[PDB]
Amino acid sequence: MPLSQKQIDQVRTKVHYSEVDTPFNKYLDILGKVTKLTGSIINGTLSNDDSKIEKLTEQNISQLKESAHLRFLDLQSSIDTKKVADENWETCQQETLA
Amino acid sequence: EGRTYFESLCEEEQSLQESQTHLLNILDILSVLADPRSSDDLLTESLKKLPDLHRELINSSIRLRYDKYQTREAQLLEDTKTGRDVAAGVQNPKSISEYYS
Amino acid sequence: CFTTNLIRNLISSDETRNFYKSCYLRENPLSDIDFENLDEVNKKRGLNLC
Amino acid sequence: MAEQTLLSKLNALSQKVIPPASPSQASILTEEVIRNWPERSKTLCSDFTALESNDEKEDWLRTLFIELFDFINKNDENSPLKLSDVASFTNELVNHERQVSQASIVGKMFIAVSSTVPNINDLTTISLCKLIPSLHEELFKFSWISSKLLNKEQTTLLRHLLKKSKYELKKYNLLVENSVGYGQLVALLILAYYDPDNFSKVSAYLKEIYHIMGKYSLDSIRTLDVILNVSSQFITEGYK
Amino acid sequence: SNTEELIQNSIGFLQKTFKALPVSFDSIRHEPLPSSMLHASVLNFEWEPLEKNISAIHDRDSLIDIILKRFIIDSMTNAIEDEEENNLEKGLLNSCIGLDFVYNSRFNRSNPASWGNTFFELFSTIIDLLNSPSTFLKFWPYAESRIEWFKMNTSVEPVSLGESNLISYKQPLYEKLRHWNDILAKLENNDILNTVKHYNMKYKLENFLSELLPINEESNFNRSASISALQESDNEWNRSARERESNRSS
Repeated sequence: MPLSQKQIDQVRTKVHYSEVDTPFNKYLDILGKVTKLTGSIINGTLSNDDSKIEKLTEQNISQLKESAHLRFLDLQSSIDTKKVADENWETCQQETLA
Repeated sequence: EGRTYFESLCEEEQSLQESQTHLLNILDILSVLADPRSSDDLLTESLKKLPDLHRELINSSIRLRYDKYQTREAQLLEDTKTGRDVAAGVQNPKSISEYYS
Repeated sequence: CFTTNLIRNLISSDETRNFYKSCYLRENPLSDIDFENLDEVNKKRGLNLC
Repeated sequence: MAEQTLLSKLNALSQKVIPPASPSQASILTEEVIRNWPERSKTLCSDFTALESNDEKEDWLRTLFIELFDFINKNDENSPLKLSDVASFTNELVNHERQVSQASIVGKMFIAVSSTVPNINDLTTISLCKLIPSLHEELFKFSWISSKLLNKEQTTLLRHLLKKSKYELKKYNLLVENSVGYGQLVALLILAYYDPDNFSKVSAYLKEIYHIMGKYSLDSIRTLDVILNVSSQFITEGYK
Repeated sequence: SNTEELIQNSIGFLQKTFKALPVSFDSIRHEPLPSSMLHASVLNFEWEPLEKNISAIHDRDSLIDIILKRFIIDSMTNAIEDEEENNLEKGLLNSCIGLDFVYNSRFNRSNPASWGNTFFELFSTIIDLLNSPSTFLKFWPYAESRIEWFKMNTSVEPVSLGESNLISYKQPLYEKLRHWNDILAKLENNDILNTVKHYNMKYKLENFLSELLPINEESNFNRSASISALQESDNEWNRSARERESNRSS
């Protein structure tokens, strides 16, 4: 099989820009789930199937109501860590130069 | 122009909170449709609010994903900026060669 | 003495010479840096600089 | 529960909607009388140069890509091969939005809409995105349709570069990987056995060892091997 | 009740029970916290924010992970009630107390594997929030004595000696080893502004990952043998202009 110069540098740019964000992809799952379920009630197709999450329950929708409060507090607290950990790397870089 | 990392992340406290208030109102709606002791118009007027909020929710999930891709390109430029960008800034070059000798 | 002990071990033996094959063809198969063959006059001359 | 969910099926279709042609109309009015599609490519590219603010120019970029993706899931509208109609248009856009700015705003906005809209079939998207050659950089940096676009022989170079430059610890295990860093470790141990003062400055020789193998990234297993290997030649006099 | 005010009562509750605990910071780095020092209800999660409600129909041990992380970040900032020197050590003492509580109350979980991912998650919060290489070498004696807690991956009983249940492409060490290799490359790029405490931090952290992994792990013994190109015994600040024109002497 051939490997060309432009087909090698398409490998190396996939290597650089590969991140593993676990609290971010957990939050976009909840946004992806609710947009599926309410996208069917506008058409009308709601049935007792496993393709959607839940059908209609006062106990199971109340699970997603508290799973959306917990997954939001985790992404908000993981974005306050990246603010601090890049703030005091700048001052430590500057208090060595000064 | 360029965007600063401390404000590129400060916008995603606000862009995340403007998406959180859209998700909470929709789960408020589906709680009304689930309750057994409901009525004839409370199910009618609440479903009238539903395709309004469906359109803003999908419209805010592109901006949450677009602002994520901006920081990954921005903090791979910071990872090249570290080095000797700040080394050629000191105007005291005679004392820092007498100290090392 | 550290980097002369390697030139001896990598010219004479051919399992050590075959191990450094894989580490240069895996990181870039289209390789501008080339090592591919014997270099036999440089084998006898380079073993005299060891 | 099964009876009361039939009430919601009747209540959804009764009063709620007209199928939207008049409520939902972003930048295209109809398909046939407006059609003018080679010339309609320029009149949307006309005002898109003279846009200053980045919010209101990306409200337009967002609503330009949404109405296209709902339009492909319905079929047999006017022509079957409408996928090459849009893909010829967007290649003009990306070569123009790389001229006035230095970013990929039209490129990244294509990724965010192709990931989120919950009506699109995924097999239809990869057949479209393969044809455009100017967005292959943005597919390899970002969301995951470049895995199915990747060659099978080219996949064994992903499985080697992922666990070499992201998971492999950057340490040096042999005496040739650092001839400079291991050359100062041996000469510091030769020196420590020729001191008359060797019990008062024990902790002055450890703090010079930890600064040598932190500066040059030496191994912690091979280093304890070199300490036990040099200190066995001097075991007759210095063993305390 | 609101879910947010359930969290706010819990953080103020943990500040009460951890202040009265009579232990120092110089005694907590070497000797572990004894499991018989806290009350019997705290290790079983019967708390005063968690009795007055009945609305905890959801997960319990996925809710504890957010209380224990919000308690740590709110303990590393606030220092402005007393003098600052005693206020720095009260931040790190509330860290090491809350990190021994995850290990002791591991049978009272709903899952004996749901503590191996909580212990690596809170330990990576401490390393980011910690602000200096001088404070790193003050805290790191905690993370060298308690090194046999890291190897027992999702098992309540300890590994014997030399055995470690840690492989480099699985759920504890899959997103942490990618993250701790960025700090170790961040600290390698500035080759001009490195003090002697930056070189001691690079040694104590790289030595920690070598003991965690087995001696035969494919990402442990530098399998693809790459000779270094950065072996530089050179100072740019000792060098002026690199002259090459007066070739007179020997």
